[PDB]
Amino acid sequence: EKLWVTVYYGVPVWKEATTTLFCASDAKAYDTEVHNVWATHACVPTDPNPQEVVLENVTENFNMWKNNMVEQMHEDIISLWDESLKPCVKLTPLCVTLNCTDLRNVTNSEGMRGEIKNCSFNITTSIKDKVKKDYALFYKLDVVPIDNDNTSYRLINCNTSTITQACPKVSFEPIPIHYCTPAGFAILKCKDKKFNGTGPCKNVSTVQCTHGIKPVVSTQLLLNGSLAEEEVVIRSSNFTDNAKNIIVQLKESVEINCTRPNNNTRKSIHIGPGKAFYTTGDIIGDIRQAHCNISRTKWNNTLNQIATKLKEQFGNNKTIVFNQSSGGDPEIVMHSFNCGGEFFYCNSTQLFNSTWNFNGTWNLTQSNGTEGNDTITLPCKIKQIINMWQEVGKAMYAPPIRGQIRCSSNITGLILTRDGGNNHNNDTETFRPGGGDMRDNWRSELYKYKVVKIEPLGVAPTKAKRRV
Amino acid sequence: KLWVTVYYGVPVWKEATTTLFCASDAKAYDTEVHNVWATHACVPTDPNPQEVVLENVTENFNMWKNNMVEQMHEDIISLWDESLKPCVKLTPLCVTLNCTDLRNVTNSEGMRGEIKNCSFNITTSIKDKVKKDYALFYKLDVVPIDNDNTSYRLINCNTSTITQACPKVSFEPIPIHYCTPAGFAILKCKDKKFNGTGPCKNVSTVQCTHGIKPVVSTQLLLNGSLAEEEVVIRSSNFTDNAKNIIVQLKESVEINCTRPNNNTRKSIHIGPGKAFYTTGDIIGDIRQAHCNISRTKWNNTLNQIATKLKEQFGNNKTIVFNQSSGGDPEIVMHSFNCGGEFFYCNSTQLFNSTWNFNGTWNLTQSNGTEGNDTITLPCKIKQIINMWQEVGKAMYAPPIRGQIRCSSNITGLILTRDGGNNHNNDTETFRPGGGDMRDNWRSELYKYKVVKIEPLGVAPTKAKRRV
Amino acid sequence: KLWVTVYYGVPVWKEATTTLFCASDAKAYDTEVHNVWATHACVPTDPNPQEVVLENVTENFNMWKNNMVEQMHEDIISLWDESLKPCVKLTPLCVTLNCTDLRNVTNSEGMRGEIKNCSFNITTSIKDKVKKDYALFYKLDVVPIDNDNTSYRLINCNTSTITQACPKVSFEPIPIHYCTPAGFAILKCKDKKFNGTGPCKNVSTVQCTHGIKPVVSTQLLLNGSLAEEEVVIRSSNFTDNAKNIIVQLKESVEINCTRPNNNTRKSIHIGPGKAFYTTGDIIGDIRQAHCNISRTKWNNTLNQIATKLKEQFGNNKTIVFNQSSGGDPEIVMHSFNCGGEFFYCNSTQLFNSTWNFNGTWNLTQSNGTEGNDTITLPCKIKQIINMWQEVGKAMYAPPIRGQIRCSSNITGLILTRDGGNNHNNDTETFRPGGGDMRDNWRSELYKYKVVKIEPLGVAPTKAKRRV
Amino acid sequence: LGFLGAAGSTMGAASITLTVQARLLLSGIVQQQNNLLKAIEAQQHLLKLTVWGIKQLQARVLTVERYLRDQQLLGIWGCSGKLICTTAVPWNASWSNKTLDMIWNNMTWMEWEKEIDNYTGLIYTLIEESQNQQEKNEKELLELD
Amino acid sequence: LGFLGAAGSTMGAASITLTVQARLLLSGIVQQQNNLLKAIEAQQHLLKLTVWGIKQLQARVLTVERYLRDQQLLGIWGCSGKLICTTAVPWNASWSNKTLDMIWNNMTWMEWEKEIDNYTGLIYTLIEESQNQQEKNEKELL
Amino acid sequence: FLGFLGAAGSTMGAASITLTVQARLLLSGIVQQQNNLLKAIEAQQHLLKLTVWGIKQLQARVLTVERYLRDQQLLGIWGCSGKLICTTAVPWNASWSNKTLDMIWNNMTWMEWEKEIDNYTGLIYTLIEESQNQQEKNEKELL
Ligand SMILES: *[C@@H]1O[C@H](CO)[C@@H](O[C@@H]2O[C@H](CO)[C@@H](O[C@@H]3O[C@H](CO[C@H]4O[C@H](CO[C@H]5O[C@H](CO)[C@@H](O)[C@H](O)[C@@H]5O)[C@@H](O)[C@H](O)[C@@H]4O)[C@@H](O)[C@H](O[C@H]4O[C@H](CO)[C@@H](O)[C@H](O)[C@@H]4O[C@H]4O[C@H](CO)[C@@H](O)[C@H](O)[C@@H]4O)[C@@H]3O)[C@H](O)[C@H]2NC(C)=O)[C@H](O)[C@H]1NC(C)=O
Ligand SMILES: *[C@@H]1O[C@H](CO)[C@@H](O[C@@H]2O[C@H](CO)[C@@H](O[C@@H]3O[C@H](CO)[C@@H](O)[C@H](O)[C@@H]3O)[C@H](O)[C@H]2NC(C)=O)[C@H](O)[C@H]1NC(C)=O
Ligand SMILES: *[C@@H]1O[C@H](CO)[C@@H](O[C@@H]2O[C@H](CO)[C@@H](O[C@@H]3O[C@H](CO)[C@@H](O)[C@H](O)[C@@H]3O)[C@H](O)[C@H]2NC(C)=O)[C@H](O)[C@H]1NC(C)=O
Ligand SMILES: *[C@@H]1O[C@H](CO)[C@@H](O[C@@H]2O[C@H](CO)[C@@H](O)[C@H](O)[C@H]2NC(C)=O)[C@H](O)[C@H]1NC(C)=O
Ligand SMILES: *[C@@H]1O[C@H](CO[C@@H]2O[C@@H](C)[C@@H](O)[C@@H](O)[C@@H]2O)[C@@H](O)[C@H](O)[C@H]1NC(C)=O
Repeated sequence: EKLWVTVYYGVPVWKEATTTLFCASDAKAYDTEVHNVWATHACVPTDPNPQEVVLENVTENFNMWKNNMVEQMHEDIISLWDESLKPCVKLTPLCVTLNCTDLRNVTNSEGMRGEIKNCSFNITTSIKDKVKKDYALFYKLDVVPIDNDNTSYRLINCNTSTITQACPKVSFEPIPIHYCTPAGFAILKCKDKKFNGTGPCKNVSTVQCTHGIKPVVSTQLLLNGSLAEEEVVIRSSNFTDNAKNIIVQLKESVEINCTRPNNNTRKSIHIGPGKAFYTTGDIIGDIRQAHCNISRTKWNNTLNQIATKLKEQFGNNKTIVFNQSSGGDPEIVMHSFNCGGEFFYCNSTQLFNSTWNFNGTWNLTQSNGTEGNDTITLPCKIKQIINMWQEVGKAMYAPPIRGQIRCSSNITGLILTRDGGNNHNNDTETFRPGGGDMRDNWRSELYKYKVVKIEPLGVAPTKAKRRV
Repeated sequence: KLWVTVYYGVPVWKEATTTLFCASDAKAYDTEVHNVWATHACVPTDPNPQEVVLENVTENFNMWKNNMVEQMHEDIISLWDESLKPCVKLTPLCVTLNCTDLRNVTNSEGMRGEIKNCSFNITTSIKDKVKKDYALFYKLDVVPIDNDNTSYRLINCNTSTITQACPKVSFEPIPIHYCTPAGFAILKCKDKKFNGTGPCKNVSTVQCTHGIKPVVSTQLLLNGSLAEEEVVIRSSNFTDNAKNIIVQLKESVEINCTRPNNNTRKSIHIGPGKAFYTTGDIIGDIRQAHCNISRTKWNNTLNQIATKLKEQFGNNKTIVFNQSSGGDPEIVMHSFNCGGEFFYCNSTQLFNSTWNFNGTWNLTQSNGTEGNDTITLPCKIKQIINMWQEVGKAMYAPPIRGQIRCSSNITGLILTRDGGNNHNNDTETFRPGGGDMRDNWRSELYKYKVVKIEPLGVAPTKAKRRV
Repeated sequence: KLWVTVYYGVPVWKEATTTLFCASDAKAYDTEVHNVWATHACVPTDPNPQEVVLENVTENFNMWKNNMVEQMHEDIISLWDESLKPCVKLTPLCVTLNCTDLRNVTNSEGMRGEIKNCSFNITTSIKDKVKKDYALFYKLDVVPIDNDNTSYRLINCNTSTITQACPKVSFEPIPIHYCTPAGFAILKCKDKKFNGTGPCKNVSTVQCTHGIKPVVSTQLLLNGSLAEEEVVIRSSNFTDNAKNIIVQLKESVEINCTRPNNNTRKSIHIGPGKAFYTTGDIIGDIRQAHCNISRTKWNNTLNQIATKLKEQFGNNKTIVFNQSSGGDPEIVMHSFNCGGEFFYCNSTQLFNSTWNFNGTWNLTQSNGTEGNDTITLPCKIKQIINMWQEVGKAMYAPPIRGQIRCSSNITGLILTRDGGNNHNNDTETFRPGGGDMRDNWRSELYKYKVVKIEPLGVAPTKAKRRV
Repeated sequence: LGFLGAAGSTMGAASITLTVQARLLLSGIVQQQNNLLKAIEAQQHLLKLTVWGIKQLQARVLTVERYLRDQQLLGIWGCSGKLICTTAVPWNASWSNKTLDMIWNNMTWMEWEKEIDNYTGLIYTLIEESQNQQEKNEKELLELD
Repeated sequence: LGFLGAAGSTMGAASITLTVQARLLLSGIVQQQNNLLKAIEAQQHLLKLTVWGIKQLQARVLTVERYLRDQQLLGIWGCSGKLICTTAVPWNASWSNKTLDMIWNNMTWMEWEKEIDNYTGLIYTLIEESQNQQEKNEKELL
Repeated sequence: FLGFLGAAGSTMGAASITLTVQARLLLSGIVQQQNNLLKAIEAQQHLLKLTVWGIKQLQARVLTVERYLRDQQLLGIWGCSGKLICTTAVPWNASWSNKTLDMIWNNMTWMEWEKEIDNYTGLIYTLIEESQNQQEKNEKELL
């Protein structure tokens, strides 16, 4: 009846912990010397065989709203973008008055009202003796009207920031990134087919490396992210609080065919010593506004699904209403995202214009041929200058991509905001698209994961005793 | 016969020089206030420090040759440089300045022309328009040029490059713990009175220094550590002259300092997103900054310091306390930072006593506040501060909105024994000193020294191996 | 019947690449050279280098594919970038220049504008006043714009940023011992004769490489190493013409080079304290820079090289030394750095020797020791060095006050074989090459190969676990 | 591979046999994989002063720190050997009221150590000092005799 | 000092002499140069920069893990002690069916590893798994 | 008892008992181990990229790791790797400090004793390595 203390190494014991993470992408990304990719340069090789040991009889608690990784990688990609554009040209001298024409010409039907602009000006290069008149092309989104003289204009964030162009060579296609942990640490995977994002997760496994995660950043619509399993799942910090954004992960991928149907010649003006400001030269042929293709029935069926889900969450006897963003910065008002590098601001008014009913939401939509579901086309714009989401400062210019651009993203998620307007005895719940926060677009991928250090040391009583 | 026996973990230490890290308290991070020029990087202070005492130990110390002083000196220099380096350079502002001595002759006002409303022409972010913009400066910031009544510039233009501090970063210093990497230790002298160099009666060890607030102050040591039962005076060579004399006080003297001006901070925008911060105007009446100091407290403190100085320079002595001979405002006029703004206070009142051989001993008493009318310090403001060891790299202090309030505790004095031709007179004179971050570091680090711990040990024993 | 037995400390290596660190012995650091090429970071070298001989070893060597050549290339690039990083950018001096002929016509004066006293307008720290002034420039630095018989600029100003090398930082080469970390080793091929790559029978191993002077030189190799008993030719493929030809000499040829002028070092204040350095004037006659080569010695060496080139391409072929075809200044004319000052020396005299296999005969010396023993290289001077890899990042060399005198050791060549139509003629036309620093380092690191150390091993033995 | 995912199972069955085999699997695997990726990347020289490179360097330090602290502790209490060592330290009555079966067949490892946390420092210190000093004194006495 | 001088010699020649003693000295010398260098530079403080400060720091790292990864291997198969230790794993004739004469008096360590390169990982993993069986036997004895 | 190096003022015998406590803190790095865990920030934002303190702290970590690693390597080269205290076959040459064991273990403190032995420290260490090499050669003779 004598019990002595026995040391056991490698006990299955972990505790909550926050640590450094390191990227691992693909050997193929290194192949072909792509280089321009601003994120795979220092990534280690992804292990071809993943390790996903399953945990049995475990009910680990999870708080995706209090996830370290989210903030960790948020500042990681915030700094990673900064380091990529840090050696690139700072477009400080461009902050000049601009003489801007109609389009370029009146060679006229006419779906454009200033997108070319043809802003001309007098600028000084590294040669600090001669003014150098020239001209470049800018969408109205980048040219703020000044002086109201008629054609006086300046760059949008000259008096609020410093605009740095990306290095033209730099390609902006995200590739899957597998966060991996240093040894002695593990990632716990909440492998339940239905998680509120809060409370205990029963079905649970673990991985030493996260699954592939493209750091796609997009507002309102999550693109090329991750699909939900069997059912659409909605996660919020506090559903009844209006300020809290609403994560909505779709179980169905929806194809969005976005393109820039303008053949563009690109002109590189030299400004400064070896610094070159890349700008559009002209557009070959007719200019057609950028558009995105959305299946009506597929989208309406997804709408029906999320509507039933929000009714289940709130009141199944409530009316659901879908309006567009009240107002504020363009990113939140209209669906914005990068395509082949150029950024498209699509007026997603039609996407959120349908109101359902507790009495309604009874049937789905069935297309009667292709011309029945003629795909909705979204009025899309192009904004070359983007200020950092966190700070108006350090705005980044986007070099124009020559010729034709076309992408085919798969909508895997949605971001919503509930407005607590005076509709108490109305039950009419309105949800407006939200965004503007990279962290929200990461919470939608990191929720299933959780980092825990491993302390493989353990002690327990045993009748055994060390020999004297 | 004996055999070698390898011992491991043996408590043997050798004086060593190694890198140290900062470990501020958890509360400083809890505020979430942006790093105070040197703060977030630090690791959190261990709740209770271990001050294990080393009994039967007589460890010698050398505060004047300690590495840690130099290491921290370099650390504080680099920390300021990294904090103010991303901020805006005020080089575009080096332009001719048109200034009026006072915006209105509201006579009255103590200032003869301190406001100096200076209006200049600066190219904005839009490199097409010159925009005349007014800004307010103190005389210490504008050099009269061209001998014209209104032609002014900035003290450091051709001389040095000005860089403003980022306004979000505050300046309120916070206690810092220097901890050593494991295998290293810090030894703390426990002797109530320490010369700062030589053997220590009682010694202790800490893996982490006590919290030190890296305040930078001249002619004074503010919010600093205190002595025990007796003011202590330390100098590598007391019989030398250039050697600055460190004094650690046993009693803290409160110093209440405030800039009594309600001020609005105009933010002028200069260049692409770089906004320089100045002063829009002063709301209400303009009152010069000052500091309040007890008469009796200061006199009795001088009494104790004068006794200590007679002890260290012959019993029969007469110590005259005088002011700085001359030179840079940093070391001539006592200066410090209050609420992120630099205050230059003419401490001529503090050291204006000739003293008597036997006049000492009778400590003066406070017969009411009318008697002890608190000493008022004529204080100034120098927004442009220069690097102490570097001609270039000057830094601009952004103004602080509203009225600033400060209440530090005097805890130390820096002095310079002049070698005047008065040995027959025996009138020892001790002018205030300063001008060296190291002198401040030596005052707080005298009791600490860092030693590498060598766990490897040798010893003859009858024990032999097993063949 | 046998069991595998774990063996630790087994003599097995494997080719691998790894980080290598510098080591200078800190002799320069004790002298106080103020950090030259980052000498304050090199760890002191081992007093005694160890070169254990690897008997009965035939290790294959591949100098062309060696990682060290590229690791060093990038590290040296980083060094030259770090040196200019805190230095003064010369963006405002990219302006128009009003220039004279040399200095005056009160002059025989073979120079035809190599001083071109250029004057101009500039904006100093005071960004409101122009300041006309004159500084001196060699023609290589200034390109004329518009050719109105006047108006000049700088060669790379419009297309490239220039950064003036800091004067405090010397550019004198110092020996470097690229040392491998533990667990790795450098193999040293000690054969008296090599072909660049190939099996080596005389092999040794070193913990650090031998001291290396990272000198950037074109068409020549200075202060380098010497071959053993015979001039050695090395090339990845001598049979192809595009690849360069590395030659290493067995003896050293002294190269007495000096700028015979007393130069006043004027400094122009540009912007906030940033002083652009130039030449005030040249006291005395403007003697053109020149280099001294022994005529006999250089011929004897050129005949040795010729005989080796004959051996490579058959006795039938005759060796022709034609001058550089053309291209960038460093390729067309031999160019190096003397005492922190960059030279540019015409190499036509050195490469104007045609050798017929029938007439090879013997070596030509001179009983007379007076006259015809000096080959004076007409050297011009260029300060604005273009980057060798990228159009941008050009550097500016400040002038060195007084006469700069140096004396290197010609220790090899960089050559280019051309695909001439004289192949039927059977003549090998060899021309000086350059412009690639990697070839400069291949001339040193050829004898070294990096291999990791794997002490882990397995071996069947009759021994079994003592269970 | 071999990650200990048997936290749900109590020390009653897994600790006796299954965990030790899995623990040896994990130790060999977390050594093989980490250093394999390291060697490959080091030869590639892709590792640099880049943001991600300083994250990898920081993690390389953490792995070393964790492994070394663990091994140190083990060696500082004599258990430089395998994962299972029996000390001569008795089980204090202050932590008890649980039968051998409770502790083993009824308490999962995670649940068990979560009640000992208030005593982890005391148990670890009283193990290293007791057995190690006593065994040193014994070795010295045997060598003397 | 004490570098692989006997690498040209055969497995047995090298083993009976330098591998057992000189290599032990070589590990000690590796420590001696590190002990002297890592101390003296610690008395400089001009080190620990970037341009060469990172280079030396990375090298020091690489040494650290490159040594630990071998200590770990020794720990996983229990041979954390003597550099030379035998195993209960029988040498399968499939791995190089050659006599001990051809193994030791003929093959040298450098050419030996090349033939066993396919076996290396296989054997290393077999040694640790055999150790697990021995550890289970030790539990039975306990 | 004593938290740290209390036995510094104590003699050879008294300091032997607390050796384990002084050897645990060699690589324990308790102050550095926890990063900004209370605020849930790793390494204070990964050392704020490479801030001045970031560098200092990272460098302090490698020194704790290499210093312990080197000590353990020394223990390993002379055999008694795991054992904190180990006998050696090296006879104690009587030349190094002719003192009786009583004066050493009862009067001389460890700190004061390792000023005498400093002269012969490297000599002694190499003697231990050669004695281990002699032991290995004797084992080969037995085989
Ligand atoms: C900080 O603290 C200091 C210390 O308290 C404060 O300053 C002090 O102020 C005191 C006066 O209030 C002053 O005391 C005067 O000292 C003068 C000189 O002191 C020396 O000499 C006297 C006399 O010794 C003589 O005789 C011997 C032989 O026996 C000779 O060897 C000597 O050389 C002398 O010749 C000693 O007593 C002292 O100890 C010193 O050695 C004295 O002259 C003076 O006496 C009177 O005359 C003064 C005018 O000459 C007059 O100002 C003073 O008030 C005295 O007046 C007398 O008469 C009136 C009217 O009857 C009566 O009311 C008085 O009470 C008094 O009897 C004093 O003795 C201290 O020397 C002085 N100390 C210092 C360091 O300065 C200071 O205020 C305080 N500051 C603050 C802000 O609180
Ligand atoms: C937690 O994990 C369990 C186990 O995977 C999940 O239960 C599984 O649920 C699926 C359906 O959702 C079951 O599939 C069904 O299998 C039966 C035969 O077993 C078949 O007749 C059906 O047609 C269907 O294929 C599956 O069997 C079932 N597994 C078990 C072991 O019961 C559970 O859904 C998970 N819960 C959460 C919240 O993630
Ligand atoms: C440097 O000089 C060496 C010779 O010292 C050159 O190496 C030799 O090159 C030949 C052909 O390139 C190699 O091939 C040989 O071909 C015959 C064909 O019958 C074959 O029988 C030989 O046994 C051999 O395969 C030869 O292996 C190679 N080495 C030797 C020792 O001859 C080398 O090409 C020159 N250049 C460089 C860069 O090394
Ligand atoms: C998701 O479901 C879980 C489980 O029902 C919810 O967690 C519970 O919250 C209620 C309070 O609202 C508690 O009374 C229960 O004890 C909790 N259960 C457990 C053990 O987690 C969770 O709040 C739901 N979250 C959302 C977003 O709806
Ligand atoms: C070189 O080529 C020779 C061809 O005949 C030669 O033609 C000329 C060059 C004459 O001057 C004479 O050398 C020969 O008649 C071959 O005969 C010869 O073998 C080839 N190789 C050598 C070793 O020279």
